[PDB]
Amino acid sequence: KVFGRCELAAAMKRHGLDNYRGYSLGNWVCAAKFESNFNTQATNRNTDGSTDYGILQINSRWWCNDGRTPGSRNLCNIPCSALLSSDITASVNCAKKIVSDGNGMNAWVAWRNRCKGTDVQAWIRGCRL
Ligand SMILES: CC(=O)N[C@@H]1[C@@H](O)[C@H](O[C@@H]2O[C@H](CO)[C@@H](O[C@@H]3O[C@H](CO)[C@@H](O)[C@H](O)[C@H]3NC(C)=O)[C@H](O)[C@H]2NC(C)=O)[C@@H](CO)O[C@H]1O
Ligand SMILES: [Cl-]
Ligand SMILES: [Cl-]
Ligand code: NA
Repeated sequence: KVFGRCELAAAMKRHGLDNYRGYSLGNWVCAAKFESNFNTQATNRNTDGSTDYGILQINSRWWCNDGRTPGSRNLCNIPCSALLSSDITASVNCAKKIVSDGNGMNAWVAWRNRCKGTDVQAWIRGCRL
């Protein structure tokens, strides 16, 4: 599924991400836009042989199991394919664990390079929340 901007904002808010660990909803929408263009089916391969999955591009070296990343961890205890569903619950629940792991949202490279320090509130402008 390819989400609309306000549709995704409302879904993330319903799942408890607004101000989770101090990160306003606009941060999460901005990260999703530049990680996946709001597409739950997005995948991308990393140089080390791991793969990033879903709307928040969660990496298989650490967070999920895809059966082809030798010597990787599965810290969210889920198949990576679960992160590609039209239902974002699995991606959101894993993201909560990632952002609590010490480095905050700096775990998302596109957030650090394209959202951090910008007016992220503009990503939820006009939405009924
Ligand atoms: C969205 C996504 O998948 N992002 C990936 C990043 O998570 C990943 O960065 C590495 O993440 C691990 C796990 O969070 C980091 O290890 C943690 O580091 C903190 C302090 O730095 C420490 O307190 C934790 O105990 C430790 N956890 C474990 C299990 O060891 C690791 O430092 C991150 N590395 C870097 C360079 O940021 C990166 C790199 O694999 O990929 C993203 O796609
Ligand atoms: Cl915001
Ligand atoms: Cl933080
Ligand atoms: Na893994």
